Amino acid sequence: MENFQKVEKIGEGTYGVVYKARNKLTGEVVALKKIRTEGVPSTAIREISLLKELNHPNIVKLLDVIHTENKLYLVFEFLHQDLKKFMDASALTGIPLPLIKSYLFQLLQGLAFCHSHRVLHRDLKPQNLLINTEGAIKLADFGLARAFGVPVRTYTHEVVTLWYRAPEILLGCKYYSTAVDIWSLGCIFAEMVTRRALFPGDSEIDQLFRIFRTLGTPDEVVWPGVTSMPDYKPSFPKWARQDFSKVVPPLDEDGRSLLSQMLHYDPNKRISAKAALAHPFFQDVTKPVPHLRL
Ligand SMILES: Nc1nc(Nc2ccc(S(N)(=O)=O)cc2)sc1C(=O)c1cccc(F)c1
Repeated sequence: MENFQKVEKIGEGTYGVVYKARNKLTGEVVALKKIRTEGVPSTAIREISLLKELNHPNIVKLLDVIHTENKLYLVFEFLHQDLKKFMDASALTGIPLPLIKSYLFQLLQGLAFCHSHRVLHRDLKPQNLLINTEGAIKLADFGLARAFGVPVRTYTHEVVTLWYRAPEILLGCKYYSTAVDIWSLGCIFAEMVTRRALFPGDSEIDQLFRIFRTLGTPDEVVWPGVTSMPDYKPSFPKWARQDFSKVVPPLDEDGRSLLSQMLHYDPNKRISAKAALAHPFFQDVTKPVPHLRL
């Protein structure tokens, strides 16, 4: 914008670019997302306004929304690092389990909160989970297709990551449920533990089949109605479910039990964020502080 001094480009959001910026008058440092001509939906901005009144310690605060000049700017409180960079920086030693547990616990609180407010994230991934020196982690870049849409590109030729997409989405479900966020978080949880993406698909079908090769090709037994889904094909190969202890070694049984519930094929059997918070895995949860190199 004009009242902002771009310090540097932080990346590519889901609808545009993200800059670290400084409010030329207040001096506050923020994250500024620039969106996109048609004219911007009203149904969108209102689903956005909802996002403004969404205040929780594990949700990145959306400070302002400016529509002017055939471009949409979203001003967010700024955090210094995303989980993707942190995981990469921790690849050699791995993130300590107490920190992994604390982050998962906080993200479930964040989700429990948005979900109870009928708000879905829709596109959780390490790049949109932000952390601070304080040991907090927050949900960022909500993709609400109800606040806009779920396109095939961010805005200008970018390879969308499908690694965290719930199977029901890949199978053509038109109406996502809060369960899609639990699935994505489950994938992230596994990745923090093993230091390797759980399902690194390179295409929608490869994504689907990597899920199938690991969790078993779903059928009507484990997922009633799956064979009636839009993109389900009787021709899908039939892979057996892999031993789960091979999936996330060396995560303890409480952790594996919880991940297992976050990765249930049936959206209705998949654990809710509220229930996951009560899982025995969190009995000894604490809030360690990360070693952040900024
Ligand atoms: N609030 C906020 N802060 C950020 N800082 C930051 C600082 C450093 C790093 S990094 N690669 O670790 O050096 C990453 C993010 S991004 C962001 C967003 O709200 C956001 C995130 C994703 C997409 C989007 F559209 C907006």
